[PDB]
Amino acid sequence: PIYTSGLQKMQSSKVSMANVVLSAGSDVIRQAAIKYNVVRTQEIILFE
Amino acid sequence: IDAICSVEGILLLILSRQTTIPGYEDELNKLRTGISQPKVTERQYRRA
Repeated sequence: PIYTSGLQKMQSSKVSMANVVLSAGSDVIRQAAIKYNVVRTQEIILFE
Repeated sequence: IDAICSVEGILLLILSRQTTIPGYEDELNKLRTGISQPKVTERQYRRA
């Protein structure tokens, strides 16, 4: 968080109270999932 | 002894690609297209 037009609220080494906070909502922790399909072309042994 | 010799011979015919008979030489390349030399070894030879 920067000031109104000052440098930065982490340079003056002076504490501030009313800066701005991000918030998310109910569910932002949905774990993710992927899936793969496998099929192989050449086996190890072969040929009649 | 002729019987055992003929057995060994006929078996020698369908293996060991490095031998033909004076003539056809092609239906052999029709017959022995099932063995897939050189995956063949003792365990198999004795079974034959």
